Amino acid sequence: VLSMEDKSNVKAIWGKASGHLEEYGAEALERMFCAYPQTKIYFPHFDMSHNSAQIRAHGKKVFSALHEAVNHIDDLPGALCRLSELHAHSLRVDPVNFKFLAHCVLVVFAIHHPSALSPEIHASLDKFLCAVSAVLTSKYR
Amino acid sequence: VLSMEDKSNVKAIWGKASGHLEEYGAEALERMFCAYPQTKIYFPHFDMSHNSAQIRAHGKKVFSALHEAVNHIDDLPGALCRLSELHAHSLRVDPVNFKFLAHCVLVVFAIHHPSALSPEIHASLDKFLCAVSAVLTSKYR
Amino acid sequence: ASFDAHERKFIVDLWAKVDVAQCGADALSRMLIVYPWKRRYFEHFGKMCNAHDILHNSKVQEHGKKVLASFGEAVKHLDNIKGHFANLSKLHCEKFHVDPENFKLLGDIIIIVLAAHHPEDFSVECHAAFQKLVRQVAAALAAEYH
Amino acid sequence: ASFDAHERKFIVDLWAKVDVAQCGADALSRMLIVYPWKRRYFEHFGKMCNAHDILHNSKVQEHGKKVLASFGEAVKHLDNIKGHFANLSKLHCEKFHVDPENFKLLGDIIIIVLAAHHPEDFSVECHAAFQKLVRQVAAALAAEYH
Ligand code: HEM
Ligand code: HEM
Ligand code: HEM
Ligand code: HEM
Repeated sequence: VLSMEDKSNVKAIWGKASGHLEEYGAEALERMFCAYPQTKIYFPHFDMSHNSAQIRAHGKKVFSALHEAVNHIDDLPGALCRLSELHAHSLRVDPVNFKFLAHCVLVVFAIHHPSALSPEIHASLDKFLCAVSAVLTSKYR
Repeated sequence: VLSMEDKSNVKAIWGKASGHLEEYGAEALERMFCAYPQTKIYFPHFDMSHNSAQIRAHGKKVFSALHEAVNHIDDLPGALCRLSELHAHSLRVDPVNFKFLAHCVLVVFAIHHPSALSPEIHASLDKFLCAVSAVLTSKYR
Repeated sequence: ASFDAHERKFIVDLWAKVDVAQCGADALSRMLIVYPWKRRYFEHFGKMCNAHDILHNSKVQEHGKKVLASFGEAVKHLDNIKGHFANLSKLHCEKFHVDPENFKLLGDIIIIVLAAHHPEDFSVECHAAFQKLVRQVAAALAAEYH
Repeated sequence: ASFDAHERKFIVDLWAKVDVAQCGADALSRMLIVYPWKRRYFEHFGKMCNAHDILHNSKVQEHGKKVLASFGEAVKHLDNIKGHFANLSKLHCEKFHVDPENFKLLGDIIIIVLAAHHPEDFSVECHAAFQKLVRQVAAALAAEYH
C-alpha cells in the first residue's frame, strides 16, 4: 500500500520527467535491451539501434502510461486495466521482466535527477513501480 | 485478482480441511521447518519435536487465520490487517518465507485430498495463497 | 551439499515406485495451468487457451514424460547433478530462451505431484530429501546461463 | 560468461573513479530504507526505526564502506569471482543467516548509487558491463548455500 507521503514523493519526482517522456522512456528501453538482452525476444520487429524511431515511439508510450498512473495513483487497477490484459493475456510476458524495466526506470531517474532521487524518494518510487508491475501481472489466465 | 470460479474452488477445497485445522496446520509447519530449515530462526523458543504442543498450537492459529481469510475472500486486506502489521512491522519476516509456507500448505492438501486438488483447483488455491502472502508483506516500513 | 545416506535412501526408494510417464504428464500440465505465461515458451505445441485444451494436448503429455525422465537421471548422478545437466542448461538458455526463475516453479509442482501419488511414502523427512533434489536440479539448469 | 575486453575496460576505468567509502555508505543505507525487512539481519547495529535513524547510524555507515570495498575486490578477480567470494558466501549462509535472494537486491542498489555519482560515465554499455558484474557477485555470494 502507498501512503500519503509516498504518493506526494512519487508526484514530486515524476514532475521532473515532465517535458522528457520520450527521451527518458527511450533511455529506459535502451538500458533494458542492453543490460537484460533476454527482453529483446518480445520485440523481434524492432530496430534495436540507438534512438531508433521504434524505440523512441515505444519509450514515449510507456512513460505516457506511467504518467497517467501517477495521476490516478489511488486507483491503479482501473488506470492500467487495458494494459494488464495486453501484457498478461495477449503477450504472456514472463513476470520477471517487469522487475528489469522497473530497475531501468530508477537508473534513468538517478542519472538525470541524482539529488532529487534521495533515499526516501527512491523507496517511494520503487513502491510505485512494484504496484504498477503488480497490476500488469494480475490477469494471467 | 481472484475470479468467481476461483473463489468457489477455494471454498470447496477448504471445506475438506474442516475439522482438521490443528492437524493440517501442524503438518504444514513441520514440513516448512524440515524442508526449509532456514525458517527455524523465526521460532527460537519452539520445541521442534514432532507434534510438540507449541507446533500444534501454532499450526491451529495459522490455519484458523486462513479459514477466516476464505470466509472474507472479497476483502483480504481487511481480514488480515492485524497479521500484516505483526509479520511485516513487528517480526520483519523476509518475504521469501511466505512462498515456503504457501508451498507446504499445498503439499498438505495434495497428501490428504489428492483427487480434490485437481489442476484447476491447484491453480485457484495457489492464487489464494499468493493473495494472502501479498497482504502479509504489504506493511513493511 | 552432498546427499547423506538417509537422504539417498529416501530418494532412491521412492523414485523406484514412481510412474514417470504419468507423473511427468501431470507435472507439465499443472505448470502450464498454474503459471500461464509459461505457455509462450511452448506455443509450437498448439493452442493452450485453457486447462481443458492443455489436459487434452498430446504434445504436452508426451513432453512431460521426457522432462520427468530427464529429471529422474538426477537420481543416478546425485554426486554430479550440475555436471550432468550442463548441456540441457545451455539448450534452455540459448535455444528455448527460458527465464531461469521458472525452474524453481516446476520443481515445486513435481513435489506436489509426488505427494499426491505417494502419500504414505512422502513423509516429512522424505519431502525434505526431495526438496533438496529439486533445488539442486533447478540450480544445475540455471548454471550455464551467461 | 568471461568478461570481454570492452566490458573489462568499462569496469576498470569506472571503478578507479569511485569513492568507495561514500558509495558504500550510501548503498547500505538505501537497502535498509528501500527493503525494511533487511533490518532484522542487522538488529545488533542499533534501532533502525526510520530513514532518519539509518542515515545517522555510524555502524551502518562504517559497514557499508567494508561491503563496497569487498565488492570492489571483484574488479581485480574478474576471471575468478565465484572462487574469490566462497568464504564470504559461507559466512553469510552459516553465521549471518541471510536469505540469498537479498544479494540481487543490493546489486540493484549499487547500480543506482553508481549511476547517480557518475552520470556521464554510466553509459548504456557501461551499465550493461556493471549489470553483468553485480549478477556474478550476487551468484558467488549465493554459491556456498547448502
Ligand atoms: C512499467 C511497465 C510497462 C508499461 C507501463 C508498459 C506499457 C506499454 C504500453 C503503453 C504499450 C503500448 C500499447 C498500445 O500501443 O496500445 C505496450 C506494449 C508492449 N509492451 Fe509494454 N509496458 C511495460 C512493461 C513491459 C515489459 C516488461 C515488456 C517485455 C519485456 C513489455 C513488452 C511490450 C510489448 C512487446 C508491447 C507490444 C509492442 C508492439 O507491438 O510494438 N512491456 N506496453
Ligand atoms: C499464510 C501465512 C501465514 C499466516 C496466515 C500466519 C499467521 C499467524 C498467526 C495467526 C500468528 C499468531 C498471532 C497471534 O497469536 O496473535 C502468527 C504468528 C507468527 N508467525 Fe505467522 N503466519 C503466516 C506465515 C508466517 C511465516 C512465513 C513466518 C516465518 C517463516 C511466520 C512467523 C510467525 C512468527 C515467528 C510468529 C510469532 C510466534 C510466537 O510468538 O510464538 N508466519 N502467524
Ligand atoms: C526439471 C526441470 C526441467 C527439465 C529436466 C527439462 C528437460 C527438458 C528436456 C529433456 C527437453 C528436451 C530437450 C531436447 O532434446 O530437445 C526440454 C525442452 C524444453 N523445455 Fe525443459 N526442462 C525443465 C524445465 C523447463 C521449464 C521450467 C521450461 C519453461 C517454463 C522449459 C521449457 C522447455 C522448452 C520450451 C523446451 C523445448 C520444447 C520442444 O521444442 O519440444 N523446461 N526440457
Ligand atoms: C554485494 C554483496 C555483499 C557483500 C560483498 C557483502 C560483504 C560483507 C562483508 C565483507 C562482511 C563482513 C564480514 C566479516 O569480516 O565479518 C559482511 C557482513 C554481513 N553482511 Fe554482507 N555483503 C553483501 C550483501 C549482504 C546482504 C544483501 C545482507 C543482508 C540483507 C548482508 C548481511 C550481512 C550481515 C548481517 C553481516 C554481519 C554484520 C556484522 O556483524 O558486522 N550482506 N558482508
